Amino acid sequence: NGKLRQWLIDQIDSGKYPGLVWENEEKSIFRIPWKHAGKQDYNREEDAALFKAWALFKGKFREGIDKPDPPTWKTRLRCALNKSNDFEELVERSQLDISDPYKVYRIVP
Amino acid sequence: KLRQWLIDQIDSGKYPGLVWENEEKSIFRIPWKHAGKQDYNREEDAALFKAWALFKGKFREGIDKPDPPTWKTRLRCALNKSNDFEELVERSQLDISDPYKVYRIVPE
DNA sequence: CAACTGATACCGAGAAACC
DNA sequence: GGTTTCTCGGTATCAGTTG
Repeated sequence: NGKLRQWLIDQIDSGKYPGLVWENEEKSIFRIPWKHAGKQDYNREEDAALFKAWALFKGKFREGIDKPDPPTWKTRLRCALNKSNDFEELVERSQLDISDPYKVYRIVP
Repeated sequence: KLRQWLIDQIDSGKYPGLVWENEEKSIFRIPWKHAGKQDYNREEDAALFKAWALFKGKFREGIDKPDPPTWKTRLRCALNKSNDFEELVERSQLDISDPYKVYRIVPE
């Protein structure tokens, strides 16, 4: 019934979203971009693409029918990451105060 | 069946918001509020979930710890899973203060 | 006031569980 | 064979903070 682990793994492996990059060869720690939507370094298309992808994969957002709202997509992906036991962030490696802000996550068996 | 239990609950008039929509006593409203933290009293009908927990013995008053959330869970699942109740989803009102959803009892 | 956030409440859909 | 309750994997809100 789980659909987040495989989806995220395929998303990183696709190499489609810049920033979504494996940090080791063992496929168990990965970086995920995390930029504020209000800042000037923010690009609506690139930085909000993964959250929108998760939103429309699970069928929450339907392009053309629903009014878009990237903040809620970000919150969906965030809450799914905190809640699911398959991912846990390494908060010491997650630098959220640089020109690029990212988050480091680690996968369990 | 919870059909007769809930019919008696609406008929009792004890629960605010638990009221029939018609004279035939077939369609009714049930309040549906989101709780706070320990704030389960904003829910106009938390006593209904308490009463369901007491009826099936899922909570012994003074012997078990109160858990309003799973009481509400139990009530909602038993409602939408029962063939005796159909939701009038085109009538339910979750977007308003004093929020409620409308159900219809079916004879069989 | 947008955007964001951890913690808690919530939800549907089976899978037991019970009568 | 027929009515509820238990699990699970996420989702949405509570009650705020950040910028």
